[PDB]
Amino acid sequence: DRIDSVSQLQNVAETTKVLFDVSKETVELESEAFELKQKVELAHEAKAVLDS
Amino acid sequence: VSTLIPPKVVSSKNIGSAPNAKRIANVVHFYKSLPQGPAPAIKANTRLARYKAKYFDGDNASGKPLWHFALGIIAFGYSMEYYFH
Repeated sequence: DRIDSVSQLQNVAETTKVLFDVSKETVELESEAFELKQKVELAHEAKAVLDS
Repeated sequence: VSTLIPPKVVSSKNIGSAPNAKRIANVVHFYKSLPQGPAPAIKANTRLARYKAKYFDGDNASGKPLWHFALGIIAFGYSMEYYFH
């Protein structure tokens, strides 16, 4: 029974560290995307005023 | 934003399991115990350990030493009355 618990934990220890890195890394890229959003926004507004 | 990880920060509860207490007990319990031994001390020679081996082991509950001891007392007191009292 004890062996069963242990075997799970071995594989976990490495692979979980991968996810740890991965999650924060994606979030960083997504931060940079906000600057893109601002490009989208200003242009949309400009077309609208001009249409009026 | 908070990337916190419970699984590998569980490593102080991975000593915490209850059968660990049994484990460290029974590696010590089984650090020297013979599997069943070879033939330890069931028979021995004290010259009455041989007597014990035939009658007073778990191998025999035979009533024979009782009989022997009884017959001894029957032989004893009849001669002895005239020698002591």
